Amino acid sequence: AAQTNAPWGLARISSTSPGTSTYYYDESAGQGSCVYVIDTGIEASHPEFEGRAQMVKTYYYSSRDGNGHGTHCAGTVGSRTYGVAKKTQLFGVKVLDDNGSGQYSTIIAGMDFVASDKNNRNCPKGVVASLSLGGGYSSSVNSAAARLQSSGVMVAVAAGNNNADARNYSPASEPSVCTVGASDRYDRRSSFSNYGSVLDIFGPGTDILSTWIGGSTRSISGTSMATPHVAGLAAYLMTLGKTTAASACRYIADTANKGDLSNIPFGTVNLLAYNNYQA
Ligand SMILES: [Ca+2]
Ligand SMILES: [Ca+2]
Repeated sequence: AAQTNAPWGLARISSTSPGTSTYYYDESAGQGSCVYVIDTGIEASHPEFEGRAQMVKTYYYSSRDGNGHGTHCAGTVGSRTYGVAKKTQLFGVKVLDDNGSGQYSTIIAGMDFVASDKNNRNCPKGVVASLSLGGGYSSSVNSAAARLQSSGVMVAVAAGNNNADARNYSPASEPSVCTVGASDRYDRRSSFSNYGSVLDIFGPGTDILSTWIGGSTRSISGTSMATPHVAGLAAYLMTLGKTTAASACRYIADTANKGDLSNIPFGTVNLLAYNNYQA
């Protein structure tokens, strides 16, 4: 399949080179996989989700995404137009309030929730969780992310937007999950992207167009935008049977475009998520 005039990030994950415009992907498109978007919620009614999104848990008064961030991330995972894995099932877990903030205890609880809830869902091709969030280092947040991964969920987390080593942020610094840096359309590390030895992979994160609340769309930037590209890619690859939740991060790294990025500090991987699609 080919989506013409796709958002640059989708084009980039299906090309060995920057600057293309078509997103090439196998039509299976993540069908049969599930992605939990642990964030400010998902506006599931957005037409771009085609009924494939639903809220499954909120830690606040409402499950509505009153912010937009979670809806944006969800759209990069799995919306029709903006999504990597266009046929995946999306499940929203609202751990962040409508200002985009959440206490660590709530974020942990939301991770534990996913680890259990997945057992109640039909996800024959496997389960991914996308965590476009983080704060300062917390062993308890890291341990929650590790548990979620151990439970059989492909966990992708944002590296953070501090232009610093991700070792000082969580859950970015948890080794066992897939920690995602951000790049821009010119294959530079995004100016805000964290870096460091704990990064596993980069994905497109600067000026990413996706869904927004009120049935709208907008372009925003962050490691939060790179993370759902990787989460979506994992779902896509899992549907194709090329990898499993436990191994998807390493598979993505092994099959990534290598050395294409600039302003990568020594010691940080130079790997950009790539679907290796061949018609
Ligand atoms: Ca290249
Ligand atoms: Ca890792």
